[PDB]
Amino acid sequence: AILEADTEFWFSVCCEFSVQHQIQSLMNILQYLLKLPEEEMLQVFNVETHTSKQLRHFKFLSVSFMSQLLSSNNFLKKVVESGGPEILKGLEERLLETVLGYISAVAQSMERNADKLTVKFWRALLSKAYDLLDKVNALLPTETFIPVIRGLVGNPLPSVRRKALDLLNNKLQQNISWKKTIVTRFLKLVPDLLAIVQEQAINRQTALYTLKLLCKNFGAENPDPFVPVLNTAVKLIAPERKEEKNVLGSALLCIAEVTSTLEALAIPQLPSLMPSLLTTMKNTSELVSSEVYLLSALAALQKVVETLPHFISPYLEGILSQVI
Amino acid sequence: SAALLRRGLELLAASEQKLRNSAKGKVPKSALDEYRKREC
Repeated sequence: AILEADTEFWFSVCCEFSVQHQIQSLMNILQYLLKLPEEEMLQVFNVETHTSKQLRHFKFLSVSFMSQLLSSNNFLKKVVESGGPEILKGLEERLLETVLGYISAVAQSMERNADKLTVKFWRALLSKAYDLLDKVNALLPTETFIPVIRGLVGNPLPSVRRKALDLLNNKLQQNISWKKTIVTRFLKLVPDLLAIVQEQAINRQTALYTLKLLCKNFGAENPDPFVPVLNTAVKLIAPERKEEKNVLGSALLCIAEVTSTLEALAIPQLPSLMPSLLTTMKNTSELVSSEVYLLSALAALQKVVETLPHFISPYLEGILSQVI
Repeated sequence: SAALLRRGLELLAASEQKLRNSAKGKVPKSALDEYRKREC
């Protein structure tokens, strides 16, 4: 019960001040936890006198307090009285960067296992770091989420961009309808995603997955912005340049989805798209690696033929051979 | 990276205590509106 009273006292102490200084202090303690010895620097916590278990419990209590403060009634009252989310300008994006950097660092340290019993504490620390991540996003409106998610895509670190794309996919998969201005805000992310896919292969494949999700969610109502994407996809499927098989299959699935949404708009690209696709399948037919490559290629043919039946005539003989 | 293809195949298929270890999952509900709904 000492935790509850002490955390309430600390909540009052923190919420006496305004929101900017609170979040700045959160980032500063995130940095301080990042620079701990784990067994110059401003020595605020005495490692020399305290035991390693005490430092472990110190980190655990710090992150738990972080999450509890972001969930506390007092902090939310202070935010609402201060005016609302608009007070948080610029702070939110740096906060996301700091949280993602710290969680990636603690995950990497957890990968450097020393076995014994530290593994359980490291897993719990990752769990509350993800709790911190989930509570940071809950204070962020969907309108402000898009510029900051773009900025996180612009981050140099490769794991931060992956986390950003994961959060974007999560928000895109929630099967809830959207206001018109919000849809227009989603539309603006397309050129940046096209820049990302065009770096680690997982990042490009995740960008293709985001493009496919966008095309599913809004492609029927606003098809025109998806016209350039198909073009890039064709440049990916062309056999002149080599591509990873995993991203090649995702490019094929994006081709199928976009051609489904762009039924007639895909006509000018068909002379360039169709000869390449056939060749790819032949190679994929030669390979016995996995079912997914062949199934993705067959999905490409199925959607191309079903959505656009009447224009594969000059290539018709060819596909019959690929049928056999 | 064969796993992400499978979801993409599932994505087309539509077209016709737990310690967390990933950032991909459920969508957190907005806390300010949960605050304003009850106490205010």
